[PDB]
Amino acid sequence: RNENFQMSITPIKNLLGRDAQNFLLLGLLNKNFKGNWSLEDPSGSVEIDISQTIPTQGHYYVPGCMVLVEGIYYSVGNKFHVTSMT
Amino acid sequence: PSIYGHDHIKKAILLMLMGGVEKNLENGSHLRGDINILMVGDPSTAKSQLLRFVLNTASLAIATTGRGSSGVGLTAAVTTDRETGERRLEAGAMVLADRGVVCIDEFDKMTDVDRVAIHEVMEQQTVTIAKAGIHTTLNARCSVIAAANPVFGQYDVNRDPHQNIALPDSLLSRFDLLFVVTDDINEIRDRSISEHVLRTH
DNA sequence: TTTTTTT
DNA sequence: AAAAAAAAAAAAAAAAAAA
Ligand SMILES: Nc1ncnc2c1ncn2[C@@H]1O[C@H](COP(=O)(O)OP(=O)(O)OP(=O)(O)O)[C@@H](O)[C@H]1O
Ligand SMILES: [Mg+2]
Repeated sequence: RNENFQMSITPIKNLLGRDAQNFLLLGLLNKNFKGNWSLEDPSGSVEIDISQTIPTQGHYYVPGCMVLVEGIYYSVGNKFHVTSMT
Repeated sequence: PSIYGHDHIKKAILLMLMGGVEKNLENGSHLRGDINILMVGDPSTAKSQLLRFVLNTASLAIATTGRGSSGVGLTAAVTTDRETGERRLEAGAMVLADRGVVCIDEFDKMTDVDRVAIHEVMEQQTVTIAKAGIHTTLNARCSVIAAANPVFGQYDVNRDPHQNIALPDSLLSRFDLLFVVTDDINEIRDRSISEHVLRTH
């Protein structure tokens, strides 16, 4: 319902067939069984790359919080390289 | 346009539909003039669909199936006309398609006997009938397009190409162009073909 | 010995 | 008063052959 959003997000499961393309998505943030950072959606789940993340200050980024993630998918592994988060 | 990939196959079909000229010499007899192409590949890779498209696109074409045909009934038949009470030759399947194209499906699933007849019509493009007091040579200058399955369920890329095919080399060397199609499993191609198919439906 | 294929 | 039949297609049982 936000004014700015009329770009559109993409469900997680629709990220299998593309790579080297920027996207936008949101969902639960938690730790997978293995112990890595993952985002969960009713469609599915992916992994998170954090090594070069610049978050929006003023928020308590906590597991269990809805977050908006902008990044680049990479099919070589399964890492959604994040560059911004709010 | 509804078939994804296989660009070189489309080019081969285009070149085959309008093949080269015939050559006849007062001393050199005759030289074959058109092109023949064979398809062997793993199941469900859109060979029959392309063959059906070739059926619809070409001017004159006849459809045959390996299991649904008999070699003797494919070239000529000895039947008696009702009004005259005289037995006269009845034109066979591929004779009707002279100068046209004949498409065969399940080619390797045909009875071996019929195969020898094919070799004859691939040798000098002429079939001879000598039976029941009739001796006649019939002209048949048609081109053949066909598709066949490998001996196993799927093509084995590590084996001898002759090991994967059930047809003898005697008639396989006759065919000008042989194509091998295999559905390599790549997620990018999977997504692309999925988009195309969903666009079609 | 058994199943296959040809007559 | 008589066209009647060679050429095909399809269904078996026996024997022999290959694994
Ligand atoms: N590149 C393709 N573009 C569109 N459809 C395709 C493509 N590849 C396969 N298909 C689809 O795959 C299906 C396979 O159908 P079809 O029986 O004609 O294939 P085939 O490879 O000729 O198989 P077979 O050897 O069993 O006859 C079709 O429904 C066809 O639409
Ligand atoms: Mg097919």
